[PDB]
Amino acid sequence: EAIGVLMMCPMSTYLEQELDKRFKLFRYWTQPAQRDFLALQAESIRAVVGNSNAGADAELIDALPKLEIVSSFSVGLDKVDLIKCEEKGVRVTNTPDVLTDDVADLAIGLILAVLRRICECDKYVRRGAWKFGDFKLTTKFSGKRVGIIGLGRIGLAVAERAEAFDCPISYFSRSKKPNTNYTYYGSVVELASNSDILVVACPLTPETTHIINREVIDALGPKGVLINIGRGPHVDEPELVSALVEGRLGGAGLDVFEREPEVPEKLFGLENVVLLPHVGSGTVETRKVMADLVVGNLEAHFSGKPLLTPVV
Amino acid sequence: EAIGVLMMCPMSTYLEQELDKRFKLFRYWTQPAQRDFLALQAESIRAVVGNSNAGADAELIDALPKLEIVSSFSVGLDKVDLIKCEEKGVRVTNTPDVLTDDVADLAIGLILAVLRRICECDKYVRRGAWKFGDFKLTTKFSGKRVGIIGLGRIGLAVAERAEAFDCPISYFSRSKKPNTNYTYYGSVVELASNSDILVVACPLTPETTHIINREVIDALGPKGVLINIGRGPHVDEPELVSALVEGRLGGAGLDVFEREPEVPEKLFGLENVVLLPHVGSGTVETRKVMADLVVGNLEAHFSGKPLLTPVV
Repeated sequence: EAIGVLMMCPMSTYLEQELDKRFKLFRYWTQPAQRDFLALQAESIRAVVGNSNAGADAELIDALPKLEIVSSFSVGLDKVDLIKCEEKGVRVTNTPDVLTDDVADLAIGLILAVLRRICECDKYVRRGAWKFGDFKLTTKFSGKRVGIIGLGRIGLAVAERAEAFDCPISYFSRSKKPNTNYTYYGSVVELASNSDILVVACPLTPETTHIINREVIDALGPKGVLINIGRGPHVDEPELVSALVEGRLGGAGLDVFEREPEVPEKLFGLENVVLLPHVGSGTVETRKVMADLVVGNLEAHFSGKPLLTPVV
Repeated sequence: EAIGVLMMCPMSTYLEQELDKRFKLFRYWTQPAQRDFLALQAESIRAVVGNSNAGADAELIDALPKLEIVSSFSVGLDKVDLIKCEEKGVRVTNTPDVLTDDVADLAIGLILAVLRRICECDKYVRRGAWKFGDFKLTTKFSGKRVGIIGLGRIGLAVAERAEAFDCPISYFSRSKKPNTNYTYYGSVVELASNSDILVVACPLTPETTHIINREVIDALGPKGVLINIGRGPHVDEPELVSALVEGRLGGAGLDVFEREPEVPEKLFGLENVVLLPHVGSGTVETRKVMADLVVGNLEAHFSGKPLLTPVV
């Protein structure tokens, strides 16, 4: 008797293939009458596969009375109601550690792309402009002060890369890390005031929602650069756009947006931003590992074996 | 009696200003009849200021019988005839060490921009394409094999950054460096065969001209990426373009071109290249240091003090 798995959104061709080979795969996003569909399949669905864009909230869990496990194709779990899962005996797994390096790599790539205007330079060459003069001078990365919001796995990986560019490292966390030689700040504003580059690298929770607000942006200031590889709602996005347009923030390298895949179009005209479509973990190598980990958690669950990467 | 200084090309607004304040500045590139001009000023010019695009060859030195010093706004000196300067008692200075970090930073920025398709991603977002689907999966940098051609100051700086991304490092040099823990190869082809990313980081000499030839490119192969932060003539450029067009090379991040600022237009259509207008040292901070070093060498020379950064 084949096991019903509801995949919430089209997150990975490979994963879809691997789930379809093993389970009774339902693709939620293809159903034209989704609530009708959940009623029809209430007794058949035993697992949900989510990602950072679509998870499992209380209403979905309530709608899936035979739900046993939510396996997320993500390290973050802001789209899963953990409290509710625990309350219902539903297991939750994620994909820890396996995307750390790619996300940290992208932070450094964004830094260089903004400070050295790599994307602008490449556009300049392809329109033939180099034949009429050199590109403007840009900004040195090595030696600049890098502030990091969050010093968990991804924040540490960013720090360790930036140290190789001779960047002094500072960070904010709820509590100081005793383990580290970096400079601890007890305030995001004070951190920002003392950073040339500010990197958002923490999970999204109520508490960290809009952790980059207007006051933080203005403290980072006209010669500072914001790097967001976290989540869009970490930033008060309309205030970020205003600050960029008005010269109050020096630049921004953004992988994530508050209402992605919508990106404020005013940003498209700005040479001091780099805008990416949430590609932090988006490599062939890392997505394969993540997909295999989702499958491996589901196979362990339905075979009575300990889970690989449980959270709840 | 003001001292004649011939500046060969328009390399730096700041430097031009600083030379104009101190010396009798001649701007060679503004003269409509240059050979007439050199005749007119043969007795007045005591210094030449060059860069990587225009230096001082034998004919110019012969044309400047009162020449005492050639101060280059560059670390490289391929555009200066050192042999001839030595023969004539002409001093030569350059700008060592001060651009190492920016050039090495740009190599890493090019690597990330190519492998993670940062420029392509940014173009994709700005044309609105994210509303219709996600960007393709790209290639992880961390852990990939980085081969470096040259292990002098810039090559070492590239290596040390790449090690922070967990990249195994290999290099080619005329002789093995006993100092290092990296993997030495005695052949550029063998290096290329064992690299995911191949970085050109050596001076340009006859011997290193076209050190990246078709055989090297094919050994790097369809999944390899070439990074050139050296000089354009390090590569057999028509063979590089063919290899990219035909799928025989995986990608390329290029700061320098054989006939810059001409860039083969066939490259403009390729998504697997990143093309920059020779911006390796092109930051406000580093160019100021370089300019001040040129001025400081000239002031030392004409005041009878030891030079700052002599080569000859």
